[PDB]
Amino acid sequence: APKAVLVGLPGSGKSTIGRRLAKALGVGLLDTDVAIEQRTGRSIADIFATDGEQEFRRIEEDVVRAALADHDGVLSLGGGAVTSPGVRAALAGHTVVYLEISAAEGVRRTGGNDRAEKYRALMAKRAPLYRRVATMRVDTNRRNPGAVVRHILSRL
Amino acid sequence: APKAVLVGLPGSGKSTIGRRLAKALGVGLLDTDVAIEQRTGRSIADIFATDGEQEFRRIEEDVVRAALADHDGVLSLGGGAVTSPGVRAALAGHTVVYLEISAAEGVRRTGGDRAEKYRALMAKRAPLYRRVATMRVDTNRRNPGAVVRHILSRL
Amino acid sequence: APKAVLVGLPGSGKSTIGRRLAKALGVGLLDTDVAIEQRTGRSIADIFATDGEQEFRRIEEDVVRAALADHDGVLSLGGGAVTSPGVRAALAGHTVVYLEISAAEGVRRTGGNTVRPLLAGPDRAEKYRALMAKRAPLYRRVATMRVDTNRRNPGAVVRHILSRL
Amino acid sequence: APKAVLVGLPGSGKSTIGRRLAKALGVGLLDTDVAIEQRTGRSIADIFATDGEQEFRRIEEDVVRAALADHDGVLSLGGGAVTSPGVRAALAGHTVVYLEISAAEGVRRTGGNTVRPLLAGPDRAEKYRALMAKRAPLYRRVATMRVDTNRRNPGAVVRHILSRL
Ligand SMILES: Nc1ncnc2c1ncn2[C@@H]1O[C@H](COP(=O)(O)OP(=O)(O)O)[C@@H](O)[C@H]1O
Ligand SMILES: Nc1ncnc2c1ncn2[C@@H]1O[C@H](COP(=O)(O)OP(=O)(O)O)[C@@H](O)[C@H]1O
Ligand SMILES: Nc1ncnc2c1ncn2[C@@H]1O[C@H](COP(=O)(O)OP(=O)(O)O)[C@@H](O)[C@H]1O
Ligand SMILES: Nc1ncnc2c1ncn2[C@@H]1O[C@H](COP(=O)(O)OP(=O)(O)O)[C@@H](O)[C@H]1O
Ligand SMILES: [Cl-]
Ligand SMILES: [Cl-]
Ligand SMILES: [Cl-]
Ligand SMILES: [Mg+2]
Ligand SMILES: [Mg+2]
Ligand SMILES: [Mg+2]
Ligand SMILES: [Mg+2]
Repeated sequence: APKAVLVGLPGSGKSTIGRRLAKALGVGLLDTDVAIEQRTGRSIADIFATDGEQEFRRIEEDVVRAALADHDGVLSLGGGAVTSPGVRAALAGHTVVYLEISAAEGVRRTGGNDRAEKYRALMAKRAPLYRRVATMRVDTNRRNPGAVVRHILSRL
Repeated sequence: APKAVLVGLPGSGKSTIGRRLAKALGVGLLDTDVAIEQRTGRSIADIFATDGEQEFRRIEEDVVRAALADHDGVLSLGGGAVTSPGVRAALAGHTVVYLEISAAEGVRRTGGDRAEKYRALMAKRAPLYRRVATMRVDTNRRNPGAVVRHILSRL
Repeated sequence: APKAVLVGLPGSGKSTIGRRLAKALGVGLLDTDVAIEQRTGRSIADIFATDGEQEFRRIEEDVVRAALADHDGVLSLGGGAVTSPGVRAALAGHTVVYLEISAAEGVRRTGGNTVRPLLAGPDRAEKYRALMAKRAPLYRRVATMRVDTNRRNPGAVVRHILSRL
Repeated sequence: APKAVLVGLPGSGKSTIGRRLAKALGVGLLDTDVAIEQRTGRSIADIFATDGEQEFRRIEEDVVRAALADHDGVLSLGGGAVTSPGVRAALAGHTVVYLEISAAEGVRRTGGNTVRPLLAGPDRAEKYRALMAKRAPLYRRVATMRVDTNRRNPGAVVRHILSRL
């Protein structure tokens, strides 16, 4: 069972908070996007651009129950996995950390090289799923990673 | 433009010939799927799950259109991109290599009722690929390096 | 008693020919690199990054002396496990199949730049040939059976190994 | 010329700050790590792997000279451009803002992953303790301002730099 299951918007800090919290607890991180495109040997784009939302999410589900079931480390849920049904049932009992970041900063961490408008929708479609499965909310706007780690662990 | 543009089914080897034929030619492989989230800063999934499959096709198309005109090395086109009549229209004239592979082999080279599944997408696209290729190539028996020189001595 | 231990350089196909070879004898596969990632909790790149070869090798030995004792399937061995003399030693009298592979093919064949920390392409082909020099004497040494993968395709290599058992 | 040219250890914020800082000042970003990826059509990882460092440098210095000339935005300088004399000298006079970072935090923030081919494979910390020790003193002689990233976060650091330009 994962010691923590971190969820929240892209650029909430799933990997980054995860890599770090995994090192402090002494465990390994497992990313479900990594799990999926690993133990299918196709890229997530290969799956969407090839069999669609519906199959991918069913694939995502199945993979994330697996990792919920026998990853004993820290688990980062692929960002839209809390839409899938099977995935909200499965987090029931785990320790679930919701990383809150507001839409400006969420847009900023996500950079690379109107997009922010597509981010408010992602926010409005998921945020209240994130609260719905959350067993714990850490607001991350103003904290640095170490600080998000120590707030988390002190509640853990 | 692209010295080549690779199309095929999953397992054909767009990615693996893709890189190999780039390196082999002093240039870079671009990938249209890669180029979507390169250009829109948002992942392929967050597009589908946000704003429609069919909308994603209007995005892919526009990238493909720019990649075909902007990219001077090898292009690796995201399977799917060829349901879009614009993309079909936009390939016309470029070197397109259609890496052809069988169903069962196809299936084999994808990692550890699913042949039929791939049997359809075979059914679905095989015509579209065969119709836009300027160069077909049988990767079924051929080894990959060999594939690469095949194309290259036609480039 | 495992069925066949597939050894050789990176990109020789041990995990490829292994997955097929064991579908093909309806048996399970165990890939030690997948088992180490599975066991420890974290991936292979990281265990190198943080603890480096010796400690990885030490976890690798344990994971494989086990496989050689309780996997009855096909066991594809992580590239540098023959570098641990302990491993070389338990390998004796298993069927150690070695996928041989020139330099230029293996180089090219390792493209997802696979992950792969020893070949972490900081400057890649230099590194691979030098990992060929340390390792090819050691596979020749442990191997009961030696197989060109250059000019062959994964089917053929799965069948050729299928006759020789 | 560029409003600011950021330099720093891997991890210090060169690219990250570069985007936010250019939004803050309402001007362009030119990340040389990125301008190279575009110029050659291939990636950073992949250049180092195939052509070697001592050549990605020659590529790199080229894009850099271009930028100190053509660009008037925020410039995020490839982390090991300052190793090419030619660069250090074309950097004379430029407001070059040194991002400061712990080895211990530089290790942390580089540990997502993506590229970083000189940080590569086994023993990250020690590929890094070498790099710092062999790039930090160059940032020293070429920097005009310097700014501590450490416990401060990305937005206070754009405001730290903004309030001193
Ligand atoms: N708490 C934070 N403080 C500052 N930067 C952050 C913070 N968390 C993540 N970032 C940066 O945000 C970008 C997005 O981070 P990441 O955690 O990968 O998103 P995700 O939530 O999907 O894993 C990365 O550059 C990461 O370094
Ligand atoms: N001609 C070939 N012979 C043997 N294997 C091949 C050949 N072409 C591709 N492959 C293998 O197929 C696997 C999946 O291929 P990939 O290039 O992802 O296909 P795609 O472009 O269709 O996504 C790879 O491991 C690669 O080594
Ligand atoms: N005989 C072969 N012919 C063509 N491609 C191969 C062959 N064997 C392996 N490959 C391809 O090479 C890549 C790496 O193979 P892999 O199984 O990872 O080698 P290993 O596990 O021994 O390092 C895969 O993409 C596989 O598709
Ligand atoms: N002040 C900071 N607080 C937290 N995270 C940071 C900070 N500066 C950079 N990062 C994160 O560090 C990662 C590496 O930063 P990057 O900007 O690539 O470094 P460089 O460009 O110096 O190689 C990015 O995800 C960024 O999110
Ligand atoms: Cl996400
Ligand atoms: Cl290997
Ligand atoms: Cl750097
Ligand atoms: Mg992430
Ligand atoms: Mg592919
Ligand atoms: Mg392998
Ligand atoms: Mg940088």
